[PDB]
Amino acid sequence: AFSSEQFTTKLNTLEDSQESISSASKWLLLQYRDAPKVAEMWKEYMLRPSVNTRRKLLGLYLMNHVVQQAKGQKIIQFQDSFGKVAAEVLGRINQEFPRDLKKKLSRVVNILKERNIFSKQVVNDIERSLAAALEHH
Repeated sequence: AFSSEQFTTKLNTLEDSQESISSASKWLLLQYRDAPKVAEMWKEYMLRPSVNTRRKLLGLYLMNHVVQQAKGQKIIQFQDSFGKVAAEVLGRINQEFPRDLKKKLSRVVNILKERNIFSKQVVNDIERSLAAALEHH
């Protein structure tokens, strides 16, 4: 519904900075209407080869800060949108991510339990996603 070029151009130029996350987060906060749109693009974007680990790590923090804020604006479409693709993206990047980043992300996944963003239905999906990568054979 919105200019996907912006979200993409920004995500591709996303850097690891406290101000950067907020800079983009603020823009996404005004995309409450593009709940499914942003989730679809973000997901398909995070599940792409071009996107590296760094880009992914940052994206997670961006969507995380945005969604968490949604609760303050009485928004649920964001949780269901980013949540339905969270178990997939997170589980896809968690397996591709190194043992080092695994901890950085693992600690982030728990944060969701504190803010109570997604429900047990979604959380149960994320865990299962990792369980699959846990086995090599």
